[PDB]
Amino acid sequence: PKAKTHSGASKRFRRTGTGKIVRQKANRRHLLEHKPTKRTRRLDGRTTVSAADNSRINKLLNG
Amino acid sequence: SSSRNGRDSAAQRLGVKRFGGQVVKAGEILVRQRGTHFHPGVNVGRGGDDTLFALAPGAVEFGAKRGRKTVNIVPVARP
Amino acid sequence: ARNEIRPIVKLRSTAGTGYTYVTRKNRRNDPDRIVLRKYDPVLRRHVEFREER
RNA sequence: GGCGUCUGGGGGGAACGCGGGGAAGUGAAACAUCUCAGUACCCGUAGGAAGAGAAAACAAAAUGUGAUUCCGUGAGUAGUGG
RNA sequence: UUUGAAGAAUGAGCCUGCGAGUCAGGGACAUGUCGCGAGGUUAACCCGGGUGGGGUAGCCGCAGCGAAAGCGAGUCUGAAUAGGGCGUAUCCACACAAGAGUGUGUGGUGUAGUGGUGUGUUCUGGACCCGAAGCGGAGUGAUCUACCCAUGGCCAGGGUGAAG
RNA sequence: UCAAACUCCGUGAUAGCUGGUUCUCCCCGAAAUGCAUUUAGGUGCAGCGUCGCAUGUUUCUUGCCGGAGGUAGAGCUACUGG
RNA sequence: GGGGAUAAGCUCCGUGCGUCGAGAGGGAAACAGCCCAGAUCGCCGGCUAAGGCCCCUAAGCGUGUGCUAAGUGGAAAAGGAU
RNA sequence: UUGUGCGCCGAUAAUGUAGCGGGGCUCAAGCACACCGCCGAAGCCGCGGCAGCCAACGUGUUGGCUGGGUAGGGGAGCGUCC
RNA sequence: UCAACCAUAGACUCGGCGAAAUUGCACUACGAGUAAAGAUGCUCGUUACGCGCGGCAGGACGAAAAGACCCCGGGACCUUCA
RNA sequence: AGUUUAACUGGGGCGGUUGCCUCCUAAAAUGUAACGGAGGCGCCCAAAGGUUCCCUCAACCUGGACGGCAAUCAGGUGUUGAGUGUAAGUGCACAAGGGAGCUUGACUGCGAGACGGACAUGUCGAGCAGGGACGAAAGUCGGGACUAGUGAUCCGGCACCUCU
Repeated sequence: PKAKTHSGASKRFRRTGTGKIVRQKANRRHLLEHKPTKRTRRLDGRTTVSAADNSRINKLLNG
Repeated sequence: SSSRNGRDSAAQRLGVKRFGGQVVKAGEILVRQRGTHFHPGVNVGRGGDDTLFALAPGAVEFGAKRGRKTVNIVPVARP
Repeated sequence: ARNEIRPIVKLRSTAGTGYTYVTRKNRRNDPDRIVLRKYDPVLRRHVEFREER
């Protein structure tokens, strides 16, 4: 049979044009009462995945 | 029958990071430090945590200004 | 941490004709709640908020 | 209810089917929700095949399709999910 | 197998024969090879004594950014051409700006993917081989032993001497 | 054979566990450390290995110049304490 | 360098220090980690290291000048002694 | 009375000498300082054969460097059956 | 104390039938020592003619049973205001 | 009836502990363990934040009504031995210590280049724009002298949006 995909890795990982892998960043949802805005501001956007986990993430996304 | 000690605090990686002579870009971090062990001089700025950084590119010179070790930046020669 | 009635209490700071809740955590054994306050809202500019919880 | 007469049924079968019941070890590096599986097994009835089947259906303003079933794709996608 | 075994750590009496990384699948990724080449290839199926011909439904590429509307070599955020993020195969040649690390506008050179197959790892399946204790479903078992029921039989011989 | 029999079936149950895993040569060639861990005998990533492509000496060694350190040592009417 | 009794073939850290692990051969009486030295195969060829030259054991009961009288050599303290 | 180099006593466990590896050694074969030679390894060299990386050249020759190896990665092959 | 004697079934000898668990090997000494820290197998020395029979039971870390005490992992069954 | 009931540990148990900050060990960069040695935190803050300006303490000597070892005062010596919101260190007299006036930057939209780096986390950040504070201006202000003061993801909740 086919190779089934990983839900989480599909919902928390996408791919751009040139094959990069992309994620979002952490400590953004709650407890913002005391987090300064610069700390709240480098956590926005997306970020390219590390090197070390690229392979693992390929194997999760594809099959 | 207990040793109530045992704790400790993980490091903070303090100290000099760009010594004498080197080439540094702008906004680069020369030293991380708690107090002003090293003070700013010329073309150098201070942080919040008493970190230092560069405001103008160039190269380092750890000199003193009235008994206090400073850090400076000098103009590189344009090619 | 929790939600106890802590000395450092209260929150919410709403705006007049400016809907951009700015937040701050403060005590409540002191008297005041009808003066001071200011900040920049959306589309608008430096104007005055309430501490309205 | 009793008596007489006439016709049926009764059980066996290797798998295949339809309706009903219906687990657990396993995986989750524990585990109860979940999964294994509505599988194994059990029941009642069949047939040479069965069941479903003629729209109280799809669709999207395209002037469209026109009973059902089984195969390929859509798709390991939209989604669902401690 | 161990840091370390000639080891007084395990295993083997000897011979002979048998005995453990396998298969599926247009599955995934990487890489060799072959056909085609900005195109590539068919599935079910039909016709075929055979391994062959057909079959455009589909899939992968050829433009992306953005949560989305949406826009488009630009787009998103934002009041902003003001910076940044992602993208615009890559290089090459000339310019203008700075050397806060190079950028921006032109010109040309022009983009290579896909389908078979082989190898390696891998996903789902018993998934390199052997090994439990023990969980569940349906049945077999009281001729042994535990207890009860129905019905029969057995307890030599000698002493003590209750009630009446 | 009983702190819950036996048999067939599920079932080739599962084991972070023990054992075992068969012909040859050529080249290179380790580790036993770090963070995390229901975790410490296991595993994930980094570390060290090789194969292929790319970048070409950027690695390493010696000499010379520039730089911060508060260790050995020594010192204390140069501070804190004896 | 810590813990320990400044004991352990103890335990825990450092180290462009080493070797063993994965590394044979020679010496150490025998002896994974010590010293030397890093094995492509052959030769009834030569020179050397560590170590050693009375016999066992191939090589010097070698040369020169002094000490040792204890079998020291070929275990050992506080302390004692013409 | 000082400092030295060798020495003495303190010295003391249970299968059998048994704290030179043994015989034995002071007519040193023991300690020290200098000197001379030598033996000694799979090290280096010497004569030959194979192999891998690179380089030079010519239609595969030569040369330099290299060749311990477990976990493991890669490469090239014998053999069995149909 | 304090053990002695006698008889039968065995045990020993002869004739016949004729197994067993166990087993890497083998023409399988002792000592002091070294070593994964208790050596038939190593070193250095001492002793010993080859092959058998009855007998003892110190060792071969003897045979048997993939420890039953401990620890880890998984189960089971039992309890309780989990 | 189905199942859970932790780990470390100089065997296990009993005890104690698990995260974060500071110091020594820690061996003159960074880093480095032990059931090694000493402490602390799970906060507070109309001001104890921002800005402009001004001043220097502690201690000792003396005088001095209650007043003494010390209270407030005056006069000298006093380079810094006090104090710094809270543990310790590094720093602070050039003051970051003490005091007074305005005051909300305890903002919004971003962010070159860098540190540290298994990974996710984490730390600073000049400079640009709107709109402001203070100040005569230069210029400083994106919380506190610095490092601790808190908890990923999922699932829900409140306000606003010209998204569906």
